[PDB]
Amino acid sequence: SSASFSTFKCYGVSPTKLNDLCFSGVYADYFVVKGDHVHQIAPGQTGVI
Amino acid sequence: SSASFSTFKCYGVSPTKLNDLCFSGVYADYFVVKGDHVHQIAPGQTGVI
Ligand SMILES: CCCCC/C=C\C/C=C\CCCCCCCC(=O)O
Repeated sequence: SSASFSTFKCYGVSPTKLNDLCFSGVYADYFVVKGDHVHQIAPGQTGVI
Repeated sequence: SSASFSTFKCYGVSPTKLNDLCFSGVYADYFVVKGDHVHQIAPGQTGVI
């Protein structure tokens, strides 16, 4: 596809193990920000967003 | 030089001790990727590269 991810980061699970796991529930939240506000989307951060 | 490094990150080594160390063997791998693929060159990652 044409996604071309620049940032991909996970907590509580390691990326090399996702192919061997089963989940009981998954949710997906989606929105649009600007480039300087991307680092703000993380647990334990501060700022306007 | 004209390298102008943008990513310099080391594992199993502190940058401030590189001048006081002696090594039994050193290998160097080199190649070309694109800008959004640079973060994939690290242990324990996923992606196409
Ligand atoms: C002149 C400073 C005097 C006060 C210093 C001490 C307290 C305040 C410290 C930090 C202020 C951070 C600014 C807001 C940053 C938001 C996050 C971001 O934008 O990503």
